[PDB]
Amino acid sequence: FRNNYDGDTVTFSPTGRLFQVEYALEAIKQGSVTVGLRSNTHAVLVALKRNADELSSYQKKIIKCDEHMGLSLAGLAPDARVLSNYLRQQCNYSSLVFNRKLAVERAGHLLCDKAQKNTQSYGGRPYGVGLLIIGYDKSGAHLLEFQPSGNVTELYGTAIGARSQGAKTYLERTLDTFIKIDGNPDELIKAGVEAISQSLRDESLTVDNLSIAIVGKDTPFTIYDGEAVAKYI
Amino acid sequence: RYSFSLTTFSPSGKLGQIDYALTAVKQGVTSLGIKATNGVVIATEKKSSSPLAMSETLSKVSLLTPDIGAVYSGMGPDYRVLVDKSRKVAHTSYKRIYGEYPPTKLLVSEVAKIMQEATQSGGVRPFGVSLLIAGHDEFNGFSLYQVDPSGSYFPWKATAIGKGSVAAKTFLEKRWNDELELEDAIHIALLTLKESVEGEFNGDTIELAIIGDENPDLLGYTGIPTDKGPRFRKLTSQEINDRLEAL
Amino acid sequence: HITIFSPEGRLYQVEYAFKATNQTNINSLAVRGKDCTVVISQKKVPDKLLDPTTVSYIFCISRTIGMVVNGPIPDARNAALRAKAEAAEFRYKYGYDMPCDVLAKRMANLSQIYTQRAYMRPLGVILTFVSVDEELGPSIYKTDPAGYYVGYKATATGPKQQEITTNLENHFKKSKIDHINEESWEKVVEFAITHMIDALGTEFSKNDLEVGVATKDKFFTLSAENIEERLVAIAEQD
Amino acid sequence: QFNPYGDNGGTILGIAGEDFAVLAGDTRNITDYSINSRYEPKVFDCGDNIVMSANGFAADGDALVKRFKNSVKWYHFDHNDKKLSINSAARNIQHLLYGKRFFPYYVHTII
Amino acid sequence: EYDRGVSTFSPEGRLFQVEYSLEAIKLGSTAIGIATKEGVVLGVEKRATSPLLESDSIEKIVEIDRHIGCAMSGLTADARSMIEHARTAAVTHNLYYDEDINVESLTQSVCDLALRFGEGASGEERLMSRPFGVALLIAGHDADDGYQLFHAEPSGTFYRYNAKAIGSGSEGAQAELLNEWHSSLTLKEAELLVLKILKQVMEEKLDENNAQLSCITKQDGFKIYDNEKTAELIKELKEKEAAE
Amino acid sequence: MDIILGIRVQDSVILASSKAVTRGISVLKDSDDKTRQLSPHTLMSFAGEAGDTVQFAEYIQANIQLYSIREDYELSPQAVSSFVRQELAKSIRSRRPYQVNVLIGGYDKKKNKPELYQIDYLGTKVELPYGAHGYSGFYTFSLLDHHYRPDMTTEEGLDLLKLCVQELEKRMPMDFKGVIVKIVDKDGIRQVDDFQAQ
Amino acid sequence: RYDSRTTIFSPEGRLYQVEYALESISHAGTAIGIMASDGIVLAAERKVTSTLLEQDTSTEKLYKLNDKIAVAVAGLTADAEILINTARIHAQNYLKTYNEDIPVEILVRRLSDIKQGYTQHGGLRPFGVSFIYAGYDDRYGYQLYTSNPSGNYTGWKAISVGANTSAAQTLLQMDYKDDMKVDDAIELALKTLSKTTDSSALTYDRLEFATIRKGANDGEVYQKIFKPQEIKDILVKTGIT
Amino acid sequence: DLSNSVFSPDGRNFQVEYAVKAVENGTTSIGIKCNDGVVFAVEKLITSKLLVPQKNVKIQVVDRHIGCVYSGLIPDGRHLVNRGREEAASFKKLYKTPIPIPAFADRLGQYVQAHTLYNSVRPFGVSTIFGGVDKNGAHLYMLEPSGSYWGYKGAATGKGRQSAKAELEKLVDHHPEGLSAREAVKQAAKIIYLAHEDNKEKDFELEISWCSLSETNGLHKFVKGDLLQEAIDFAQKEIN
Amino acid sequence: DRALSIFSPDGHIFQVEYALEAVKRGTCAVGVKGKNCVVLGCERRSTLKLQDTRITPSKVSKIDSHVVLSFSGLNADSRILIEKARVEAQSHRLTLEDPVTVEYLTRYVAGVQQRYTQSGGVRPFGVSTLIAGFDPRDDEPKLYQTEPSGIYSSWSAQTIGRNSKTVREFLEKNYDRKEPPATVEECVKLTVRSLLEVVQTGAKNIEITVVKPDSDIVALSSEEINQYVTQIEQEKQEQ
Ligand SMILES: [Mg+2]
Ligand SMILES: [Mg+2]
Repeated sequence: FRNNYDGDTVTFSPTGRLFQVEYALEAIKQGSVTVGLRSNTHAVLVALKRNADELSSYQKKIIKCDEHMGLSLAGLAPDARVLSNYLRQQCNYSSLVFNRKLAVERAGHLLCDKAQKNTQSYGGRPYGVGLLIIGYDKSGAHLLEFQPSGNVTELYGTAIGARSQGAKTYLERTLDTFIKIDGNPDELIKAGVEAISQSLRDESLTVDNLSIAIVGKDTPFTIYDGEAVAKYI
Repeated sequence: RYSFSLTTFSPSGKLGQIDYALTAVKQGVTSLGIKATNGVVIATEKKSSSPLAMSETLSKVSLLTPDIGAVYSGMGPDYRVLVDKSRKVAHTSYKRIYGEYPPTKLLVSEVAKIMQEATQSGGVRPFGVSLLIAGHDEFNGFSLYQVDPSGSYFPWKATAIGKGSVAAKTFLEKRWNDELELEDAIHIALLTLKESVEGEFNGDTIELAIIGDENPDLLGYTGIPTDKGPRFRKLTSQEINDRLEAL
Repeated sequence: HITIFSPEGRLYQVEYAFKATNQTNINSLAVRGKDCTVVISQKKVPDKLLDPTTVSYIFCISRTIGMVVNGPIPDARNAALRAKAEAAEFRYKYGYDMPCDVLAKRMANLSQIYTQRAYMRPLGVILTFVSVDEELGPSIYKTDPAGYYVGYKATATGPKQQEITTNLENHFKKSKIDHINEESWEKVVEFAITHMIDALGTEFSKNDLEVGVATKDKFFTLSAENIEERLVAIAEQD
Repeated sequence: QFNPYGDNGGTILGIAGEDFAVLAGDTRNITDYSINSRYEPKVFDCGDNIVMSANGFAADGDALVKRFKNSVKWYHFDHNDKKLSINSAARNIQHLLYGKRFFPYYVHTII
Repeated sequence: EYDRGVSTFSPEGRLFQVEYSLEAIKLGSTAIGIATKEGVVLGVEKRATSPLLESDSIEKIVEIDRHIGCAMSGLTADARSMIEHARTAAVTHNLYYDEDINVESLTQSVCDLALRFGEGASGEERLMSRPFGVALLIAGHDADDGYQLFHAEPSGTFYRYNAKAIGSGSEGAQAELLNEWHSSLTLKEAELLVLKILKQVMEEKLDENNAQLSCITKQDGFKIYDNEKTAELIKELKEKEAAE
Repeated sequence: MDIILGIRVQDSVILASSKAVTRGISVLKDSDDKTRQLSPHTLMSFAGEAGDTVQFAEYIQANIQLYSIREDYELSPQAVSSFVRQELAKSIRSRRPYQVNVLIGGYDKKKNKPELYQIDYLGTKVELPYGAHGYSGFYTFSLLDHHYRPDMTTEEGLDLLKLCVQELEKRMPMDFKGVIVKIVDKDGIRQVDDFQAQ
Repeated sequence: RYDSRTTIFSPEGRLYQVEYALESISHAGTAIGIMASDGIVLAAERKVTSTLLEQDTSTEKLYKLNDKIAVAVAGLTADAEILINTARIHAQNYLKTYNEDIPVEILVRRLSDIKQGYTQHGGLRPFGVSFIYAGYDDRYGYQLYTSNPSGNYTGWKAISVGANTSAAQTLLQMDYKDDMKVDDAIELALKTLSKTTDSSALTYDRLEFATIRKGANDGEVYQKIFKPQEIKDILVKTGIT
Repeated sequence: DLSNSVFSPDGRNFQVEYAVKAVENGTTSIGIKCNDGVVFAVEKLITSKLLVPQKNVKIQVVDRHIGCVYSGLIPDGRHLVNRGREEAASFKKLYKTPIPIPAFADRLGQYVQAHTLYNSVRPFGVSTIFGGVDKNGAHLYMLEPSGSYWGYKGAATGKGRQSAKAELEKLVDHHPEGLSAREAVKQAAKIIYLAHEDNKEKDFELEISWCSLSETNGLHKFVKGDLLQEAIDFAQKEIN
Repeated sequence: DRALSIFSPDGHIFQVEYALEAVKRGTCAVGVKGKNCVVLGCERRSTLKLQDTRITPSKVSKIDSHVVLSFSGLNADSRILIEKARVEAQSHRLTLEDPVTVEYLTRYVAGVQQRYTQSGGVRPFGVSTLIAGFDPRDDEPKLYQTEPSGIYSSWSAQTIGRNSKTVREFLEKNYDRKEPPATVEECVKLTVRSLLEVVQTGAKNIEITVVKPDSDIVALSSEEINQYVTQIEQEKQEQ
């Protein structure tokens, strides 16, 4: 009937849990779906732009941070923009000062240590949004899974969002294949596209619903909007 | 329970916490003081936790200025630190501006000004101590003063605060006239203090001092006319018990 | 509950604070020599995986002042530090090394301030400072979390306070002086261990204990080995 | 005392052709009566089909360009890679430059 | 009712305080926006307490720049704030780049303003406790995406629209609009359109006093239709109904 | 420096103040009033540093008018000049002093008598029968010491002053372009605009 | 919305927090001030009694605020002293600036404005004092002003505050001729004051007084806080043993 | 019992217990002080086949001579490391000589300390193991949420601490003279495997690091490569 | 859900609402304009009258030579606003020469009333207000009302305070929207009778202050106001 241990981000449950942070992950599960998958020549983000009404635009979920880096998001736009924004600076600091392009492992570090603060101090609340990051440094391709709980994990591919399961599995299986798709972009994508269409229920994806992003060995981070993705349907 | 706990007005007008502070007062040790035409006396019981503590290292009647000393009843610690700042304010806000030391009245008020701060402000509990400050100064003569945690203060002829006040205040009330010399008082003090004890009544177990007269000895220097000596006199364990003779 | 007066002016957080000091579970006793001072504390090492070097409830604050604390190790290391630096800052700002009795004042002062202004929860530890200053010699002053200190001719902190106490008290009504008659520390040390063993209905090996000695300006912690040899000393003579 | 400024020679040039534009400027670099490098570029592309160059005191110069090339980048981030009309760039520079009014950039710059 | 305190998360991961603020905008009088490849229209229901208030006093539609207009809905005090930040955000940009700000880029700034409120701050100071009790109908024209229309929501998010309506009878119109709107709508068409859905889901007899109407074009910029134009336009409206 | 005069008479005060404005070489305006009425019966002429001058005056003016509607009661010449001096006193030890000298003429209604206060930029005040800041005194002070009488009519004063002027013209190097004259009395302020045709 | 906090507003636009304090007054000694066409009177009855308390080389009810202005307290002792202090300061800044005596109206106002200040912000409670201001300035002559903790001030012909000031109040409404020379007032003072007492009878010791007066022989204003003696005496003059 | 600052009727801070409670709940970490230098190991838990191996490192170096690992709340751990990183590097700039492990702990203990003093902050949710060398030998300690830490001959926390505990117990007696630098690693390799048998249905990846004047050369190096493999196999045989 | 800096389910800030409940508790004010004037009427809570007539306060307050205002609600508050307004009135004139626009003024005032409804740890001004005057070098009468929340509004004639609802009604069917009261004399005549509803006899409870252009201003005397009560009761009896 009752539960007092869920007041602020600051209080521990008798067992050692933070319900507030647990809830933020729930709003993460509420937002639209999105996918990421890597190999050795490129990285790909594919997302399902969801619109409000029928007379309105679809709210985008991809963002660039440098020629070589980006991410997708599942959740609250505001929260996301902030995080991605902070991220943008971090790369710039490196480039100007040291003139070196920011390594992804490290990019996750900072986004951990950042979102971390909100779990330890009173007053605030935690970030309501998850992100799949992609990039191409000197250790080739990389892909990250980030949670508001400050946990960033390095993967081979994944999905987040509502009904994110079906893709996570499609991926889990078709792995052995795509990790080997090097030199071919359109292939990684079609692959990614299939992994996602493997999660729809309302209906199929159109030119307006779809959005893709890529980055690689000679492919600075670029995004494909609407009629430009036309082919991949 | 009520609208007590916190710094805000109870339905009538009674300010909350303050009264519970004046509780740690009433519960505290018994202490008194008498203003007496050519001297003033302040004293308090020295109820020892245990005989393993050499209580000889903790003043209850303490020196504020070579003309003013004071005493308490309530939360030991509050008095210890309250004093030190109190001494400073008597400097920074007076002696360093004027060259000399401050009259009773003002130093008290200055202490009260501090007693005040602790109230008008959330995030800070007031002091659990009432002070009996006794002193003198060339223009107002001898003075007696009480200071509650509520900041406020009054000018007395003599009085007590603590466990045995209801009683003592009555005993004192009987034994007072306006011509009494100091030794009369000193004597009279003990006899009030008499009842108010549960433990012993020897020297080392009674803390008392008084404001009397210049001690040209105590200075350490000689050659300056106007600089003659402190009036504050903390009677030591010896001088006391001897006065136990004439009861 | 919280830090502001009860209905009988006794704000319990300060009271509660006390049980926790005790709660650690160790017994600390202290007595004066004639040209030295000493403190006894137990050294119960449970976990067979630790290292007795790293254990202790007594630390070297100054060149001549030591400190023992019956209380929880985290909170102690704190008090340890601040105090350790107050003296450091003192000698600098004033020309002469800070005495026992004084440190204990800013120390109690400090714990009072906290308590009244609410800038943090009080530390749940009782600090027992020792040394010998050339103004009052063998000095011993103690401080509690309710911000308050005083003097002891010889004291004790622990789950079993009054026992260790009463003994000394009785030994004092007879020896009649306010300290321990004797020239050598080794000898005094012997004396205390003695008065403690007798006081616990318990015996200690050469590691089950912890003791310190304050000399003529050269405070040092008693180590594992030298410690045993006093048990040798006080075995036959008993 | 310390003299925070210096001159590294150089000469640049800009002509506005009918439907083109040139920004030329030599590659020498100097100090007193000495040489520093036979080859050292002072003219740059900053993207968005816009060339820049700042001659006078190298350090203040290249810092401005750097500080600018970044301010271009950031313009795209906040306005969806909208191209910077040259006219715009200049109004922007004015500010950058004026930022350090009471400790200027010891340079004549051209775009 | 536990779970209603600003930065608090519902166990389904939701923020009601926010959601209620939306419920504020409801109480506002109705506002409607229509985007046509010809120009953009902004029309609002006025609703006046007494006949002694001077209609023009209600600034439900306001100019943000020669190229950008706006209509608000809900809390009037809060409006004035957003309107002022916006007005400033615009000019500032022009001072820095000698050009005009992209409608959305502007809109962005405004939403950037909204969600910038803390509760003691877990890092960033945000002096302003709760969210805004108002939404916006930003409607302008930059030369990159031509005519544009936007919806400003207190949540710090927004959407682009062809036609949208906020205020009291939100759905009453949104439904209507949902099936009245089509690209090749001319401007004259659009006016008589807004003017119809208002009257319908409006409250009283429609007339220039209870309805302010405006529009903005590449040509002249944001212009707030005086009472004449509006008055007659009512006629071209209430006349065609008679027939069909 | 410029010209600032003032003379207290019977039941009024008179303020003279040159009209020209100079920028190193050329002379811009030459019909410039260095005046600023503080309240219905108080008035202040001034001369000083180019910017410092006109700013300070208005600022002082502001405060007064404020006080005067807030209270609804008018402030006395005496007290006014006290405050001005206050402000300059601080000004002088400020990170940047307003370099400005002034004359303050007013009619104290309670005493039903006219008061005149001279005050330099250092914050130096004094009630006087007449005065002049800067070099202006040297050339005139004598004639005033000579002919001045406390009882003089308003007209008597003008003549005197008029004479002081004729002198300033005759022996002063600078061309001050004439003077604007003004009178403060139980009736308030009016301008002797006629001093062009006179 | 009930009691607590000053920043709270009850469903009917009431600030309870205030209304309590604004009433807390009904606990202090009865203070009275009266106007006459030649002088102002401040009368006050002491409280906190016992038999071991001095009051001669002190007071705590009648405080001299300016050589031309005086006030009668009735609230929290601790509070009063704070305002009394800053009230004195400000009065002096007026002097130091305009080199003139500060007008009563003005002074009262500024104080009422601080009391009001504490009436609207979180983290502080309103002052629980009430003052009878009495003074003179050549702008509007003699003036009797009053103010509560609500931060409102008032011009009065003759007023009272504190205890039984409803009873005491009405007694005044009877006898009061606008011109009523001072002595009739000083007299009236006691008449009004006696009638409203829990003491067996009115004893000098437990009583405080002062008056303000000015003229042609003084040319300026003189005020007197009455010393222990003068009182013990005028009391007899009004026929009291 | 609900706020961080407060005390219980008989002196107890509950928030810290729960802190502890969460420390246990997480993965298991260990460390061992040997001949000269130390050896650490943790338990990365492969939850899926989509995790790049040899990747998400849970162990971190400090300066260039201090190994370090923990378990409980991962971001809390990371955070704490940073502070430790400043303190170190600041000290270093100041005294020149690389920071003494003995004091280091306190610097951290003192920081973990604070988060038990105010209510506005949250207790540190991790137990931390670490060590390194210097002039007077190698050391190894273990810091808890309470801020209380000490020196151990080897440490352990997270899920199954007893497994490794009784396991660490043995070593003491048979090698009461410090275990071989080399054998230390391979032994640690085993002690982990044994303690993992809770997440048994779920595979995992073991990570190891160490310090030694002889092996690492005063430094802290990541046990990866060849020695790394055999150290596993070594464990794999005894794994029966 | 009342301790506002938070929202009701239906999106209310009940505190801000309640505050208005105090303006009703207070006295009453009413303003009217013509094509040359703007009159401000108010009542007088003549309740405990044993106080000097002379210096004790009166609702209407001049903010600048050409502008004035009135209120209803907490006197305690009101004063502080008036002061801060008067100050801004000059700060403008100083930094801009040009004297203030009545619209601007109000916006400033409303900005303050508005400031006291955002930061937690402050409470709203229990004061609603009428502000009237004529812009610099302008002959168009301006009337505005501001209230506690922060909203400002221009009215042809409006009323606030207790029983405003009533007189409002009255006004509604008297004030001709098409043409405003021409002459000043009668513009007053109007306002006066509009207050006679709540007054309860006696020009001893009715304050009138009149404002014309070119910074003219002028409060009314008792008999003047009486000669109206007179010339109105007369036509009432004539009906
Ligand atoms: Mg452009
Ligand atoms: Mg706390």
